[PDB]
Amino acid sequence: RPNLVALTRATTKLIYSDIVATQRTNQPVAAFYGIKYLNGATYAGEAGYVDREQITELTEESKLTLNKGDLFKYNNIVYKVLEDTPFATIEESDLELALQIAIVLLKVRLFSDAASTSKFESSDSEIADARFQINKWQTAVKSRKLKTGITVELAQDLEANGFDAPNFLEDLLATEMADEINKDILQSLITVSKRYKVTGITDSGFIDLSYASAPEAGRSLYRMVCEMVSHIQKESTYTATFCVASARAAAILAASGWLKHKPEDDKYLSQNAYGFLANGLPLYCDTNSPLDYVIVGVVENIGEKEIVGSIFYAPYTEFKVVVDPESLQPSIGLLVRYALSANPYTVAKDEKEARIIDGGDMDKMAGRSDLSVLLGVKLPK
Amino acid sequence: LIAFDICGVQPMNSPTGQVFALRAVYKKFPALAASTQTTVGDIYTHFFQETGTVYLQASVQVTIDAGATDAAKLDAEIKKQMEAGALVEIAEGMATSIAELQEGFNGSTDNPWNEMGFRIDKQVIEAKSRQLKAAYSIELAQDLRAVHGMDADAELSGILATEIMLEINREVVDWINYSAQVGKSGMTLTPGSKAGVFDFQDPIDIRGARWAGESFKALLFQIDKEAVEIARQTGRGEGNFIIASRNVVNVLASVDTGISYAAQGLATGFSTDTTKSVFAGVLGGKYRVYIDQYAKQDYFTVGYKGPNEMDAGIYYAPYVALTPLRGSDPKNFQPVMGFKTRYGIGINPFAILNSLGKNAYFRRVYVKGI
Amino acid sequence: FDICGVQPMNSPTGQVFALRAVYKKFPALAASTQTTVGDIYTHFFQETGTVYLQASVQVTIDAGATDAAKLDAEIKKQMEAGALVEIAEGMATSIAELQEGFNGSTDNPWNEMGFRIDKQVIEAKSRQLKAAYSIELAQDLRAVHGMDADAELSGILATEIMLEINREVVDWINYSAQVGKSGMTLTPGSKAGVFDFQDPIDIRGARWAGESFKALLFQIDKEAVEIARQTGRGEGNFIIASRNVVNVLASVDTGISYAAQGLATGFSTDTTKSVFAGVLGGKYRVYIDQYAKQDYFTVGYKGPNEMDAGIYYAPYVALTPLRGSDPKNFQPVMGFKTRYGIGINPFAILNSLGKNAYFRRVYVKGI
Amino acid sequence: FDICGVQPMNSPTGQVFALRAVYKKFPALAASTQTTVGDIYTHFFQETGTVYLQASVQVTIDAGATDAAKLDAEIKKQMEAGALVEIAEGMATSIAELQEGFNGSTDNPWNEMGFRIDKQVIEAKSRQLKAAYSIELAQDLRAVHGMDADAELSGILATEIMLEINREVVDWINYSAQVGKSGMTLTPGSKAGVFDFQDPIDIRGARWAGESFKALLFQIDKEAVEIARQTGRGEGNFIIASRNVVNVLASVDTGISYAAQGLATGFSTDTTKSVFAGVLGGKYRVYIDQYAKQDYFTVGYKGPNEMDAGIYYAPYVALTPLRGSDPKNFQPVMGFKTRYGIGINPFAILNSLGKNAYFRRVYVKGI
Repeated sequence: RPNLVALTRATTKLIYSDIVATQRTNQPVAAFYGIKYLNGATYAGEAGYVDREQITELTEESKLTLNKGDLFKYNNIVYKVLEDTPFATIEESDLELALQIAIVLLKVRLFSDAASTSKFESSDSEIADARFQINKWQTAVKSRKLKTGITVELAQDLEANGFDAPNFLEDLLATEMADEINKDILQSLITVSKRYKVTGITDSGFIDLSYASAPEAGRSLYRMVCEMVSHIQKESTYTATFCVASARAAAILAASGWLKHKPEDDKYLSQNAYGFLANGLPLYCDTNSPLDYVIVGVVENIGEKEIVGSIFYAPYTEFKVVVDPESLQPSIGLLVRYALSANPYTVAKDEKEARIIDGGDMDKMAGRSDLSVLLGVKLPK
Repeated sequence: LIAFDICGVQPMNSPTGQVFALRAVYKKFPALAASTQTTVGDIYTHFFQETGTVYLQASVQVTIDAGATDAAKLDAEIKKQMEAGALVEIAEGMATSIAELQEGFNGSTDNPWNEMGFRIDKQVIEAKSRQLKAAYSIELAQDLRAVHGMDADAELSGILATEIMLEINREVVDWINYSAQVGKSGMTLTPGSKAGVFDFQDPIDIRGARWAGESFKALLFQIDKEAVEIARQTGRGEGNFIIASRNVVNVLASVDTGISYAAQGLATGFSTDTTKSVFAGVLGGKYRVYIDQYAKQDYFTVGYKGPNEMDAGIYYAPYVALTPLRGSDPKNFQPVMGFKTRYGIGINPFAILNSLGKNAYFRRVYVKGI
Repeated sequence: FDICGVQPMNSPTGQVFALRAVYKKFPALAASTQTTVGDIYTHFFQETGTVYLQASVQVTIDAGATDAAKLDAEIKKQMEAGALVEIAEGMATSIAELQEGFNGSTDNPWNEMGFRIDKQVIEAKSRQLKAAYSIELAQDLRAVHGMDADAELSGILATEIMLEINREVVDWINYSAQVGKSGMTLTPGSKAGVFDFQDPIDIRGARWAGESFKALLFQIDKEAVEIARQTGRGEGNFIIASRNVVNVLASVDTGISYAAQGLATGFSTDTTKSVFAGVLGGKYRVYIDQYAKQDYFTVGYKGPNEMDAGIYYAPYVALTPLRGSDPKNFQPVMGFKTRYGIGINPFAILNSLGKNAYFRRVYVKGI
Repeated sequence: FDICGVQPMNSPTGQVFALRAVYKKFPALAASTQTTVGDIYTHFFQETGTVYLQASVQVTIDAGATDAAKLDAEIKKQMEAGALVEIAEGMATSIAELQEGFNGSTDNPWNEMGFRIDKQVIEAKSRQLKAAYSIELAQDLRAVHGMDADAELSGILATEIMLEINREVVDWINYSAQVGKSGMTLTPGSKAGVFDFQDPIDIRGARWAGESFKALLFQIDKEAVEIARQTGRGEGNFIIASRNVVNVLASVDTGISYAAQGLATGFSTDTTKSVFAGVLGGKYRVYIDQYAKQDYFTVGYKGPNEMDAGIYYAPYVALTPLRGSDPKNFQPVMGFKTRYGIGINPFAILNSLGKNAYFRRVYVKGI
């Protein structure tokens, strides 16, 4: 449908198509695909895991029974012991930190299980299992529709404006549609994004830059946002690729030197971006939601496929415009439909659960992205 | 695929609008008594204390007990003479014989220029309309194309056209069954029957049948009786067709099966084209039979149709058919499509006031026990 | 499967379409009233209740029939006398027409083309089978008789997986089918859902198996009608039944249900035991449920339109072969997989059981 | 011969192949339960056991029926009403399918195909006959009738060895055949393995030959069904039966067996009774067991592939003449020798007696 395709081209250009992953459908439902792993380091092979089980959990009472040449693992990372009694000289009570110290002081050594070809082939050793699984799910294509191209005396007005009006009105209608769609995307993204939480929520409470807290510069938020990106790096094999925030949350609040107003409009920045941050990421802005929040997360691809995302979008065409003369009024109806969903496997142990849930059911997917986080922000209204 | 081969058509080129129909214009026996010396061939009437009266023709020249002064005694003697075959009972046959004799005897040239018993007249009918709404959606129209390469509206149209034609054919049947007289009654009633209903489990209706086969044939025979009554009242002819419920049609179809097409070509080719808009076949080589796909209960109507379009008892005179309508509903922009016709109906006058339960061209019977 | 809407789903999920349907005040018959020929009058009998009687005769109904019991007697006498006849719902048709004719008006009385027409998303449900054979067997099948060995196994195997699929389709038909010989299809003395050849009611008084077997086919026609009625699509077009039932039904209507008699004649030149045998009554294509659990038949409807089947089978990925080898014993691996998916006219699996008007299932006893 | 596989020898031992096959708590119905259409409940009646009942009608089963006797009465009433319908395994399947589909999975459910296919080694077992005739016979057959003496004896001799071999194969079939009219093919009032024409149950109420004989065919079809089920390959294709049984069957279906009318017409011109009588019901190629011991029939299956017989005849040598003279009385020697041996689907010779799924043998009484 070339006329709808032309409207598609002229309408999807108006939404934040890159803050979600984009896939497409041709079905009444969209088959979506995505990638997930539940714990990141070294090999994921059975041989690896078994050797790890067979050496030690590095408990506090056992860390000193280790000597030169021994292996140990902690938090699934295998380390070799350099010289005797590693940690003998480390008073640190938090074993994880003691380990970090031991690595630096060369008491232990990050250990690689890489080996000769012969070792592997001779023993008929096991092999790395997959880190990530590839999931598939489907959701219904959902829609919205408008009766907004009002005509009658309006036709007369449009005739007066007849030099532009035919196309102008369809483009305008498409624009308001795009606006609600963009907002719909944001609602889903907002919902799925995990609540960023550190020590009882972002330093033991949601960041608060209110008058009674820290009406500073907005620096403390910029710092927190940058940390949100760190969180993404910690939990997933990706760096943040986008950020969206309200004006009061960051689009304006961080404009104290840690936000750039699109100095350049064509390099590493979409046409729909409000700007970008000093810590990168094209920056988007919602402007609608009562939340006044910040979202940090990642969209990523393998070749042409946007397989990674918290939310996936899959439009379905064969942007329909219909002209109907109710009585005296040949108004223009506009219909747009698409699938939009979160990866349901983030709320499932396996397919038996995935098969009874819906990635489009945002009452379940709420807070379960893992490819995005949200910062609640209290502000100096 | 419109039925209507069982009606006059006489199509309109204007509503109001008219059709023609060949509307039909439409004994003092000596008593038998004690001491009566009958004479062979003579006909005597006798009122019995029980079960009314009889008309008996003498086969024997016998005196009926001159001592039978007691009506009870007289009835007994007459009964004995009847048992003897001396006196034989016929009812209308006797009335006719004496009436014809009386006319012959007192016949006169005079001026007995009677009329051919057909008035022949016409009715004015409006091109009464019927119409359907496709009531479909954009989303299916789009998905149908997108998913299977289907033509959407074109297919909806095919359904719609079929449905309006079926609904029209249905209406025709409702009119037939509105106006039809109820059969298995009167001249076609079995004394032990249930008044207008044929019950396949009832020994009377099934004529002493054994198992379903013979019970099914008994219905066939009730149909022939209905066909006769139609001829008797119409003055035009024996029922020529049957409209009946699927249950009835299957029953008839099971008997002398060559009468109907099982549509074995349809079954063989795995539902090539069900064509569920036509007549099944011809029962007994006499009645073209059609399935009422919307039968309300379970029934059969026998009807007459002469070769002349003016001899149906019911008329359909199409002026407009399948006019496609297209549109949309602006309240939500869903597409709109539909079909409209204008055809009108006619009914032999029989004087819809003079139609309900009065139409001599059709006899309807309710069926139980299938 | 050849009675299903194929709607082949070139992608799983995936859906099929179905043409799902959208889904007496006669003044009085009473003492002293006078009926008029052709009209209809309402009456409630003290026993048997409401009837509707139509006049053949213009007559005063006993003006002295004060007592309802007396009136009931008079009304019955008028029926006995041929003055009155009885029709029930058929009179409803007449009142509706009387009212509609009388009040007909152009207005906006558009009727709907009373079909919902809808779509149902389905998964391409999979199925898989292994060849499970040794190399030595394959070597000998070729070496000894010139057989194509594993290719022959592939043929058998592929046939077998397809048979299992067809089995599944039938099992779901018998799940979704409504219980037949019920409601509209009952004889008052019948046993509801089961046709028992030893029961004189079910066999309608049949004398010996010949007549009884015909009686079974008659119940089948009754089922075909109920399907026709509820779906609004017409008489059932096919029958699926157990080996016992098929043999019984194939005893009537000559060899119309085919045993592929030419194969028998030629000493099993084939057996072709995978498809519909033929056409019972000249009306219903009949297939054999080769896995029937008890003894039964199901009557169903199939239109020419793939959306008018009531059941859908959409063979995405059919008979795709697998190949491999297992070095532990260095034996061959061969097998087949499919991803077909199924579905029905929604009629709202939970909304399928005992609900689908396109099919009616009856249990058979006494064979 | 034409009802078995052949797979000829090239040497004894020697082998054949065979297509050997590999080989849920419906909720209780109780007082007050509102059944819902399509749903199925379990109900054990105090008398005559449990059935599952499917609802056709949504209905509450007498909440006051706390007395199991009362509950049975209400349930029976609802069944009479057509509200509830009894089915046994059709139901067990329906629930099993629901449970597996609904709570099913993906995983890797590779089943093996139902067929294993296997092989056997067979020696070319020998058989032979001698004419055992004298010179004086030969001299006079020529001198008196102009006959070719031993030439005729040879024709007889060859015929007898042929018949004897076919007889042996049949004996092995009857040996290995399972006994029919058993298990899955029993009439509840039946006599276990024997069809008795004088028994109204077996003959389905039949009177005289017409109906009684058709009733035997009815049992034959049931036997064909059991074969189909157990072999996994399809209904029986042929019948071996005694002369009495064959004549009984021949009397029905009009043209199934040939009377060889030309033979009778011409006064026994050429009997040729070494072939199949014809095809029973158009379904089973039928042949007379000329050596039947009691009175009986065996129904058997044969596919187009020689390995799909259940029994295999593998000729190596046939009609090798034997010739000579015996000096003790100097009488001529004539004879024939053959070598073949047979195979039998393994079914696991001791694994054949009464175990062969391709055949069902029934003893017949009352003819």
